[PDB]
Amino acid sequence: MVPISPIETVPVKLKPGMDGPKVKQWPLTEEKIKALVEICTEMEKEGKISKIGPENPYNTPVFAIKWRKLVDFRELNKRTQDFWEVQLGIPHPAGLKKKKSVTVLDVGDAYFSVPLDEDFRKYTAFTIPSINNETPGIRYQYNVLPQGWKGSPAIFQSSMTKILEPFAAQNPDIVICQYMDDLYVGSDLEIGQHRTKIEELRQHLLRWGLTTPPFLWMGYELHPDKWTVQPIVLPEKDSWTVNDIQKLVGKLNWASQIYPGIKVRQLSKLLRGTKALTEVIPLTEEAELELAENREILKEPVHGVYYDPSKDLIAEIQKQGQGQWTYQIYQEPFKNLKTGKYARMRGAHTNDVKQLTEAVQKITTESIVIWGKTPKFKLPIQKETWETWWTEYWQATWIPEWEFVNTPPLVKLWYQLEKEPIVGAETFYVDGAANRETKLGKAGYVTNKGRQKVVPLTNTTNQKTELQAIYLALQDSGLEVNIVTDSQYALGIIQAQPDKSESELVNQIIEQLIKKEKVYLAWVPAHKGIGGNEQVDKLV
Amino acid sequence: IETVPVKLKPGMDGPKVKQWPLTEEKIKALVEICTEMEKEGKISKIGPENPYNTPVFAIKKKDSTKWRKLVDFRELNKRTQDFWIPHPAGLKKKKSVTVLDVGDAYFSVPLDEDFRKYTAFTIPSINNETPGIRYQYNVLPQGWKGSPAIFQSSMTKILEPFKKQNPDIVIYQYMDDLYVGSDLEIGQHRTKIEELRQHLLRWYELHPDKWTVQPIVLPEKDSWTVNDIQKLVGKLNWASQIYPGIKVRQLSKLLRGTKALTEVIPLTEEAELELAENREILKEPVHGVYYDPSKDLIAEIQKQGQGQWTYQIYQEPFKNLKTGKYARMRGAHTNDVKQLTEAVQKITTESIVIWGKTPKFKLPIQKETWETWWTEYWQATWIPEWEFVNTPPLVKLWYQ
Ligand SMILES: Cc1cc(/C=C/C#N)cc(C)c1Nc1nc(Nc2ccc(C#N)cc2)nc(OCCCN2CCOCC2)n1
Repeated sequence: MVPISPIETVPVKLKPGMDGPKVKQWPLTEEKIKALVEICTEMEKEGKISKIGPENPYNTPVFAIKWRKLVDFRELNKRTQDFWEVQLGIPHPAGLKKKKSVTVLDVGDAYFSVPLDEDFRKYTAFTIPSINNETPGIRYQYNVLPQGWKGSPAIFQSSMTKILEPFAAQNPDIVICQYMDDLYVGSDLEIGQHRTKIEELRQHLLRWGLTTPPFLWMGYELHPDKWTVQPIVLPEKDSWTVNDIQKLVGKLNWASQIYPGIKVRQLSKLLRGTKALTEVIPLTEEAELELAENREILKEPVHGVYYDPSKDLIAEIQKQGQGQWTYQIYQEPFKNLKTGKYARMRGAHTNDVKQLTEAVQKITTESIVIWGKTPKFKLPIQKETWETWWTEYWQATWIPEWEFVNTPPLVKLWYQLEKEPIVGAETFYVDGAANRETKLGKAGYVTNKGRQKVVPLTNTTNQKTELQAIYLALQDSGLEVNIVTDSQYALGIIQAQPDKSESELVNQIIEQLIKKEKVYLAWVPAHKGIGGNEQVDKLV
Repeated sequence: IETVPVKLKPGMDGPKVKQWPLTEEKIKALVEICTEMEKEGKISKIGPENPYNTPVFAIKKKDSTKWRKLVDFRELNKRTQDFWIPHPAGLKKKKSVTVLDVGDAYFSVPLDEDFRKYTAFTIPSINNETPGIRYQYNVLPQGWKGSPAIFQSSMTKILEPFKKQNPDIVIYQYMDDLYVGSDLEIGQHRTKIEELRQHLLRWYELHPDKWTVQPIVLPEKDSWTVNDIQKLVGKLNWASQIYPGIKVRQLSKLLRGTKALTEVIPLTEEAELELAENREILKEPVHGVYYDPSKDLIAEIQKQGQGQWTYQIYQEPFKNLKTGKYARMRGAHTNDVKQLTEAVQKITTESIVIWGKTPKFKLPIQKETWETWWTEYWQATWIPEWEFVNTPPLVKLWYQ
């Protein structure tokens, strides 16, 4: 007998202050019991488990579903410690490299052949209820990694990696993976030299006592030359439940990584502050067209390629509209590695530049995760536009190496506040006050040319009138205009430079600013008796 | 030669912090480095029985093309008992202060076996392929708050001759950094440091005297516009939140009526007196400004553009312990974030020299933007805390 190398056990402990499990043994039918006895007999024959005595006060329930043995460690896992992640997060196909051949091997012969730490086997004690409860049920414990235990997958894949590690660094012309009962190896070598190295692998696993396309993997389809997603099934129904929306949304986002032009806003707008599983929710005309467009997008299949490190990596972003963006990543024209989208963050005000920046930062993060590098960017924004923006932007902001692509709609700046007060431009001192309890108030302005206006307002607030007065100052003024205000709120909004807003009031201000040529916007502290800035006209 | 007993704080488990993604070159540099560090017994591969993790990346320092291994021990540090040097208040008063990397010396001291599980970190793989190479520290880990406190004993024994040889040179230790101050001349200073480098082998140059606490100033013009005075009053009103008897009524009186912004308003004698009285007040320091080492130091940075940046350090609003201004050009004219990062380093370094601890920053930058790039320009061995401010502060134009 060729000596099998003993796999060093990983020491396992329970959580501090917690005793082992001690649950009641579930009453079984004589049929189920007769089945488990044979299984646990041949399992004990295979060296998996072993018989124990009354010295083990720990009990773990056991079921039988039809044939197949089921052990419920639901309480031991609540008492077992934590392990390292290993490896919460699957590889993305777009990062893998094209391989000329991929071989499949069985690891169901090897799973159960991974020993368990000795001083922990006493927590895996389970009882097999004898017939009619007329005997102390057969007591047994595990000697290997149980299926369903908290720490089994972590120790399994850990010990597995430790084994393959030498036969991998010595064969750079080979690639391995673990999913899930099987093991997958690939190489670009000759079909002869490949089949050879597979035998070198089987003999390497044989040492530790292991003699054992297209592929469906984690929702993907993996072909030797390309990849895609397993066909997305969108449930068609006149009645749309809340749970069916999240199913629809989730499957759409999944598809958006390779299917370009996927939109998901109108369906996500209908999940705001609602926690239910049953409600036939209607849809707008913007949502019906959206879903009809997605069905038109998913009508023809598209494939992503693999990554070749020898070539540049490029990301291209286009503005879809309504706070939605889409990106495609590639190395050669029209041959995407992957695609994706970005939805604007839930805010009140925003602009295109800030959104484009966010998308880039997302892509950048996503890129480094997959290929371990930052891609070159093709952006729908003129260099000048970016040049003006970041130099003047009150915040710190940055975009990696990039070049402009002339694919409309182009991201631009719609207005720019002056740095210095404008000479020859009329000066509009504005204020806006509102009575807190009666919800009544006024808003208006006075100018250096005698021009005045106060407009009476019902159902409004201070923050709303101070905006309003600026809207009036913008409205009734020349292409150039200075505006003094005392509203740290109103200034704070415009010094954030939005091109779209929730508040229609702000949007109208924005529209006004756009039509202007030069706008200077000064600020003063209120109630300090600053002349021009009149509170006595609006407070009334 | 013997591990000092180290434990965590009451009711706190070890650090379980997610490793963020690293680029290909940084992964290689960490692989190369750790491969050797393993051989030297500094680190040892761990199994899956170790759940904890502390983030780890790699940087490049000045005049060095070799990568350094940076471990963000921020979460592990705040989960250590500490409490094992009263800050040398003479360091901020020396003509020249030199910063040395005494991190290599920590690796000659073994770590308490029971604690090594908390110094777990992970070299990540590209595209989640192979599981991340894991390590734990056997020696004293660089960046750990407990590293200098433990080595504080050994370090005092090392620098015993040099200090008593010249008790005019001040020496301080914070994290992996050793700070050396001297009122000597630079040419003799560098050699005195060169002497201290060979003295350490057998076992960046600041100028704190070229810095004070920046005052608040008002313009001196001969003719004032409405807009000039409106700004002036705005600043004075804000300055009133700090200084006591700041009056603005006589200057506001000039603004009465509704003149054009660019129209020149002549100063009155009543107002000229008021402005003059306001200056005198601003000349005096801030009243009752002390430093309580129990509280947090807060840093606020304002982007002024054209490479200029302003900052303030304080603990209570309108009670600055220090205010400064930067404008350096370290080949970063095209990059705002690199400038911000170099500025954060600078401020933190200065903060270490004065108080012996880093401050908590409030950065004028989107979280998402900062978090993606800051490691790409970081060259310090320590790492402060930071928030993100999203509302454009009006105070920007009051500090310029
Ligand atoms: C073999 C394998 C099978 C499956 C599932 C099958 C089922 N069922 C899943 C994975 C994840 C892998 N693993 C793998 N596969 C490839 N290529 C590849 C080509 C064609 C096909 C097909 N058809 C499938 C895969 N490439 C790599 O990595 C190469 C880059 C390595 N470096 C290391 C250093 O850092 C940089 C990256 N790993």
